[PDB]
Amino acid sequence: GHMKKIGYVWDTLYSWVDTGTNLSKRIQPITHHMNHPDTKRRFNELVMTSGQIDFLTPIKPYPATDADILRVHDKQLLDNAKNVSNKECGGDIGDRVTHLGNGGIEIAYLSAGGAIELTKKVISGELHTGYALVSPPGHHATKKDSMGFCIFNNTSIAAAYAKDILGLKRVAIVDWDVHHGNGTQDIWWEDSSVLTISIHQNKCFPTNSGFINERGAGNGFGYNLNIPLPPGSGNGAYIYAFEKVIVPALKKYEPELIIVGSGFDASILDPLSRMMVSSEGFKKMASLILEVSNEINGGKCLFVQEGGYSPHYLPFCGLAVIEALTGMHTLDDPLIDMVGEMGGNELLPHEKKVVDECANLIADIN
Amino acid sequence: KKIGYVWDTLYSWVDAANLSKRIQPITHHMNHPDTKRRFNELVMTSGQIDFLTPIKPYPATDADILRVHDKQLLDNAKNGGIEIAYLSAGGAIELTKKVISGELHTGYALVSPPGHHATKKDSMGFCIFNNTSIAAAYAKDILGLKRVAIVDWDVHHGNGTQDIWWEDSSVLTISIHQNKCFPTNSGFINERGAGNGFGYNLNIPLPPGSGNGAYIYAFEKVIVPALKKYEPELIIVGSGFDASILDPLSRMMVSSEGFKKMASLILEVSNEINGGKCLFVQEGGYSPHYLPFCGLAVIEALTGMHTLDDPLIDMVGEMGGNELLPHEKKVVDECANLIADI
Amino acid sequence: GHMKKIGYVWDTLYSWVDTGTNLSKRIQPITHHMNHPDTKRRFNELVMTSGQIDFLTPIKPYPATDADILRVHDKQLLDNAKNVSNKECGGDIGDRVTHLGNGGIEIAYLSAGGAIELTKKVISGELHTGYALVSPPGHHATKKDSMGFCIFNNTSIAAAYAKDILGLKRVAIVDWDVHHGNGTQDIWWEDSSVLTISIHQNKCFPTNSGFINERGAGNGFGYNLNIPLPPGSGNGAYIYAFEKVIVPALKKYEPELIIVGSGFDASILDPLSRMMVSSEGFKKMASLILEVSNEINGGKCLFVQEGGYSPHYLPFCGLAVIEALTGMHTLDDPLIDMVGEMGGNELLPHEKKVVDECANLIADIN
Amino acid sequence: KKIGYVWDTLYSWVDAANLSKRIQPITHHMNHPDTKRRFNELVMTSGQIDFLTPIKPYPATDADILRVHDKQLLDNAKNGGIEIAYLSAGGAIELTKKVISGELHTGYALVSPPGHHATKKDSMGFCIFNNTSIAAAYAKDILGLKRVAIVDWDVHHGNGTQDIWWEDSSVLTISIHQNKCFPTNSGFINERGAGNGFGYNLNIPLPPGSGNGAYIYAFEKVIVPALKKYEPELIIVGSGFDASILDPLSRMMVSSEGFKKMASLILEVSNEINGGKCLFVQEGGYSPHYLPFCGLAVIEALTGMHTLDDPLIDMVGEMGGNELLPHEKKVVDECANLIADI
Ligand SMILES: O=C(CCCCCCNC(=O)c1cnc(N(c2ccccc2)c2ccccc2Cl)nc1)NO
Ligand SMILES: O=C(CCCCCCNC(=O)c1cnc(N(c2ccccc2)c2ccccc2Cl)nc1)NO
Ligand SMILES: O=C(CCCCCCNC(=O)c1cnc(N(c2ccccc2)c2ccccc2Cl)nc1)NO
Ligand SMILES: O=C(CCCCCCNC(=O)c1cnc(N(c2ccccc2)c2ccccc2Cl)nc1)NO
Ligand SMILES: [K+]
Ligand SMILES: [K+]
Ligand SMILES: [K+]
Ligand SMILES: [K+]
Ligand SMILES: [K+]
Ligand SMILES: [K+]
Ligand SMILES: [K+]
Ligand SMILES: [K+]
Ligand SMILES: [Zn+2]
Ligand SMILES: [Zn+2]
Ligand SMILES: [Zn+2]
Ligand SMILES: [Zn+2]
Repeated sequence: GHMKKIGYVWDTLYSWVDTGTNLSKRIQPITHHMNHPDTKRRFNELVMTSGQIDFLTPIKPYPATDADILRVHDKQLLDNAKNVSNKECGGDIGDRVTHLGNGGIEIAYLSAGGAIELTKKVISGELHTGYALVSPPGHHATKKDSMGFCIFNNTSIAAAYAKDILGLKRVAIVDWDVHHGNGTQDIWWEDSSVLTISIHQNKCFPTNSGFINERGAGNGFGYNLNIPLPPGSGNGAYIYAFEKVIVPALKKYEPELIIVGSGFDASILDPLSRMMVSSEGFKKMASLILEVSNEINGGKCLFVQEGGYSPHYLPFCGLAVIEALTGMHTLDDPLIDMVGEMGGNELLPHEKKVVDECANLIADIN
Repeated sequence: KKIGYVWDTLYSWVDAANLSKRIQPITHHMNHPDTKRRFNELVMTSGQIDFLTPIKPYPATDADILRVHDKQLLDNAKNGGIEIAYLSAGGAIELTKKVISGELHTGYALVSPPGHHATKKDSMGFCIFNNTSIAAAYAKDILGLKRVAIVDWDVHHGNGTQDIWWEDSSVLTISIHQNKCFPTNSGFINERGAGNGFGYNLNIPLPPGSGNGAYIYAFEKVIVPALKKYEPELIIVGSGFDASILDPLSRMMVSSEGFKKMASLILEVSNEINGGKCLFVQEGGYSPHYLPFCGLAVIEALTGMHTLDDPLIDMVGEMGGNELLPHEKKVVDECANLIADI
Repeated sequence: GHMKKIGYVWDTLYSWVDTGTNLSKRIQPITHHMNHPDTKRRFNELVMTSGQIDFLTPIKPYPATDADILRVHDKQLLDNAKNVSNKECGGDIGDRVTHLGNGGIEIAYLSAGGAIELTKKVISGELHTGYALVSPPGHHATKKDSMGFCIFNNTSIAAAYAKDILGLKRVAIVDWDVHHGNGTQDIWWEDSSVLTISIHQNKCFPTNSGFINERGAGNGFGYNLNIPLPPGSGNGAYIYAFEKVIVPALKKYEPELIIVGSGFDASILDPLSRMMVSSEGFKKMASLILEVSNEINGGKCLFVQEGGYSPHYLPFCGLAVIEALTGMHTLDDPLIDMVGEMGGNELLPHEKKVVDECANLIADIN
Repeated sequence: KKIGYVWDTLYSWVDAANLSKRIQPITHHMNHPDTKRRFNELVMTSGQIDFLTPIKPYPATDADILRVHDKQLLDNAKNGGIEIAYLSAGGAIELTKKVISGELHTGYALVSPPGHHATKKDSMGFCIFNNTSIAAAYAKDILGLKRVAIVDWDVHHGNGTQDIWWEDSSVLTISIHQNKCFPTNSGFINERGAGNGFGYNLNIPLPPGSGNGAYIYAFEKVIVPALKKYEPELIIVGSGFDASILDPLSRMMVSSEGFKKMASLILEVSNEINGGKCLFVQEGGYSPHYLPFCGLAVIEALTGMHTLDDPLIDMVGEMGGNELLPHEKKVVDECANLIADI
């Protein structure tokens, strides 16, 4: 065709996750929980009211199959999710914060399936790139456990699909959610065929992983790369890490597909991090990935929603990425003049030191 | 025996979107009363209330407000939520009266709306009247005190308090805050007062990402020695909890144990230099999950009764902020050089 | 064409109304206001997740023009709405409960425009019928005043459009929101070219109108018909009123178009009425209108959202109407077995008496 | 002088969607604590608290619960919100103790969770333990009373209370409710007790749409003469406000003035026949806007202090329900024939 085609995966069901649920400890009940669907729903609704949807190609998600999940997760993980989802009131699963409503496994299948649908249509050439605004998120789900709001690891399920079904030999997952993608790291730990990169706040969540000396094992040694930035890092540190480490690592690896785990909890207003990224930072991060993807594999890249918890500001951070994909700047970030003066734009010595240490790991990528 | 606690149901009755900019309306606004209400409710369900002396607030008068604010500010406020603003400032006065008189040793005034951004001329940043400056002016003008210290550990800069006492050495104003957080263009170390007040305003603008390590170091290296140097007859703490590791309106990493130690250091120096005449007045804070435990930790520092554990203690202890970083210590040491002019 | 075409008008902006805002009276502030967008948004989202959207033809609304509004409202009403919408914080307008956010007049134009778009496509034959899930509502807006959450009178603006632009000579507006359509009654009070029918709880809102002896004036005498049912009426009274009064009145009048003002606040769970209609009642009401429309004007009818305040049950009441239009029963009402035993299904003597008095007014319709 | 008021912060700390049925999750559930919390807060900001005697609740014991409930119910409840259920029943006991002893004349226990649907065997309808039946059993077994009356004007049928005292004439159980509202299959006039209890359960199932007219007529024609006939030594009122004109869980039209008159009629007959020994225990109610004014109206009936107007008085006065309709009066007159067997 002769149309610029940027895919957008959304489904009302992604906003229907049951995020509902100690007195002895005098922990008073919360009604509006941290992972409430409002935050990501406001992002979807801004895509629509900003007019960006007029430049996007809506892509209907279809459920991932059990076989799609079993490519990267244990049968026990899947059996546990089916069991909890079948309970009359649903329940928690994996850890103390991850919850399934009754029947909620359907949304988890559809979230993974949305990442697969975007992957299929990008690899086929039907779409140049796109954004999958899926819920629930994925990157903390390991081979063995759901956790951290993540039932199934959507980006890893997409990468395995691209490998097994679409013939790809090298995939890179670049995770810029502010928390460590420990699930993705675990799944591909011993596998050089998926380069796994996580940039995150050092020791944020999980508090015990994401360190720079977690580099893979066996055939996978050197094919996991963690960038654990200090609290308070903003656009300066993030853009420097993308230009000094992530882009050069991708060029060295030559992935046939780049899957971005796109969270916005590194934003300056997110409660679940101390990072200071603005919408302008996220726009640049997205643009750097699109550019290096065009350079090394003909633009085969796509973005899949992970975390983010600011209902005020996440919609504008997500829109900035969308506008980087469409080339259409239709709406201004209304916080930019206040957030820009708050700090984070300048690269600090301690931030630069971490990134430069991470840069030394690129030599072991082949 | 006598720790005062100022609360009133009306403090929880406090009552910007733009469609052309596609800013979708928010139902639950940032300063919603739930967060401070959950603090009060934890004071009761924890049993801490059994060690506190409840203190009824009474409305501050127009003359109370006009000791520090211009008529134009008060007329703007009048031209019916002003009732709660009066009662908030009135609660700070009530606690101040009862500490100075000797009825109470110390106490906490969980008031709303907050105060430290209100300057002589303008209300701003959720603040109608400057509660702590109104209580200090009352202590000076009605109760006869010559020197008051206001120590503001809300994570934002106390620009209102700085402005009110800018040219006045009879109120030492100290603000520790995240550099450039709010307001974005104030709170720098070179803002030191003017005239007779030169040297009697002290800003500690810590970098984003600072935690217990930087905060405790700042208190032991700067704030406590500044207080010893100044010899205040009363210490009023502007106690916000928005430096907490979960607060959306800052990037700092203070834990409930950090706020406890911060309160302890103030009580300890007060006990040593002015008979323990100190009190704590609520400023900001926006984490419904975590602010109640930060506030309780300060209460427990006043009552000496540890009745409840912070459920996050193991979590945040592994997240960092507890080590003093070199960039943090350099800012603090710079500020410490300013004490020689007090 | 050879496709069954049932239109569905929705726009994200309809869920963006600012429903935000006394201490002396010790009236404690409410955070989640009565007219919060959640209720009607849950109806839109159930249209999507129930699969009903697959049988619907999405119709994009376009803004009504000032001229469309000025066909039925005073210039002062429109000037007031523009003034309030322009204020930095918006403000109340008309009465003490009707609120505009900053820029909120755009949603009011788009709500009226959605009713116009459905009217155009039904009259043209592009659609057989359809449902416009617009917000804000319309039926309390008079010639002179916005009120009762209603900025502009959407169904009257649509009827006037159909008359002035599309050539129609007779239109009927049938209003089954549980409150009296006093705005619609006022606009067409002296006009026999729009038959205005309101069925509502007697004395609910406005408390001082909706009575059976309000029948129009002048050329309009006998061309306004109020059915003020007693509190506690349910399916029995409503279906009887539709079969004994509303359907015969429409047959006598022979409208070229039937516009339904479709509220669901007569439902058994709505806080703003004491009525007991179930989803099955609303399904029958819709079906009776579709049937009489097919009999007398070739199916030229359409439904436009008015009120409703139960987030639990309004989605299932609205879906029941949607399913009556599509012919596709894809989802069960999960309350039907409990609501059905609660009363309201039986026609009571006092309910029948009111309806029969209303039936005597049909003789004056020509 | 002595009107008791039972409240505890924990009563406001009380902590169904199905995706295959496309029932979208609800965040703010029907029994959210805001509604009853707003009632408590209006008691304070209205100044009514200044005329009340605060009464601290204490936990009801297992033996308190087992006077009316089976072990299987209590074991199901145990197998940590049960703490609040204990404290709710305990608050009803505390008020009962203090009324019977003479320390207080009357009072209101604003407890949560509610109680009247809990039968001997099963918790249900938001009710864990039957608070009013636990207080009546305490009054009988511990305090020696021979006759108790429980008058339940929550809009739903008190099936739990009916079940507990079904075969017992020593507790006269009266429920006025919307016919077939909840549970949908109980509350009919032919449910009159069994055995020694035959004639000592009295249901008044009013039709949907009933308002002040039917409710006041029912109280003057049935409930008050039933109480005079029975001569209770204590009157316990199960006070719900879900018959209010704005409640989503009923179709009745009672206003705040209707609840005031209802409370007044009970206090008046109590003052005449058992020394005023009556008390009021919170049951249901779901209108955050209007329930606080309905509850305050009952408080004002106990204290005799009208400090605040109902902001809806003019609105609802024009909405009807105030006239007694023929279908309503026929139900009431039918129920009145049942008094001859008390
Ligand atoms: O974006 C992501 C997200 C990864 C997962 C991050 C985990 C987020 N934690 C929560 O939501 C959370 C965890 N505990 C709690 N309470 C809690 C904490 C400790 C013990 C018991 C409860 C809590 C609950 C109610 C009130 C107050 C509190 Cl303290 N409340 C919320 N990954 O990429
Ligand atoms: O603790 C303290 C606090 C002092 C005060 C700090 C300022 C707090 N700002 C807000 O609450 C605030 C400011 N704008 C906004 N929106 C906003 C931003 C830019 C333009 C227009 C509106 C906003 C509103 C609705 C939805 C989304 C957004 Cl973005 N929303 C919230 N001092 O000690
Ligand atoms: O569907 C429709 C809807 C027609 C319009 C129906 C009007 C609906 N009234 C409200 O929303 C409303 C009206 N007053 C009030 N408070 C109120 C009542 C009287 C005086 C002052 C305020 C109120 C506010 C907060 C807390 C408690 C209360 Cl009492 N609170 C809500 N038409 O078809
Ligand atoms: O005051 C009293 C009260 C006594 C108890 C009366 C019963 C109260 N029912 C509920 O709260 C209730 C019951 N089901 C439901 N959903 C429901 C209905 C049918 C099937 C499954 C769920 C529901 C849940 C979420 C969203 C939408 C819906 Cl429809 N949602 C709420 N007694 O004195
Ligand atoms: K790997
Ligand atoms: K990451
Ligand atoms: K000074
Ligand atoms: K400060
Ligand atoms: K007419
Ligand atoms: K109507
Ligand atoms: K009995
Ligand atoms: K009852
Ligand atoms: Zn994250
Ligand atoms: Zn602050
Ligand atoms: Zn209505
Ligand atoms: Zn009830």
